[PDB]
Amino acid sequence: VGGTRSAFSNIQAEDYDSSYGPNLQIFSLPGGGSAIGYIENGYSTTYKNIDFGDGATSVTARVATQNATTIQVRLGSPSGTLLGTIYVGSTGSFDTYRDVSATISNTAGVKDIVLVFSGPVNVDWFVFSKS
Ligand SMILES: OC[C@H]1O[C@@H](O[C@H]2[C@H](O)[C@@H](O)[C@H](O)O[C@@H]2CO)[C@H](O)[C@@H](O)[C@@H]1O
Ligand SMILES: [Ca+2]
Repeated sequence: VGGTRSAFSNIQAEDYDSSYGPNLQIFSLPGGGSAIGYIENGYSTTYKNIDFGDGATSVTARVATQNATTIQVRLGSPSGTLLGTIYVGSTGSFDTYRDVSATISNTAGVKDIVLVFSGPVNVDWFVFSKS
């Protein structure tokens, strides 16, 4: 119960262990579950102890936004190694969620992962895979 979280099953974005974001909020979604939002440039959320097993090279995030932005995936801290960058084009509405993917450098073992935001976006969940 509450064991190590797999990188290969959805990680809920609201399930962060630490963050920088004075106005960042968790809120309920109409279709069930929750998202993080009220995000601004330089905000971040950190997810401890994610088990990448013997490696992942892709990330997918379920996101909503009205203006193009990016989400950096970093190792350990907001200033740690940049694993990859998710390019989030508009989904037309902060309430319309779509899946966007990106390549990451091969990440293996149990790792702390940080999402670093460049601008407004709502995030439901994210997950990793081997390309
Ligand atoms: O409308 C919900 C949506 O708001 C987003 O922030 C808006 C904010 O509502 C608006 O009052 C302000 O002027 O602009 C910001 C930035 O676009 C927020 O980022 C979303 O999380 C939220 O879903
Ligand atoms: Ca969620």
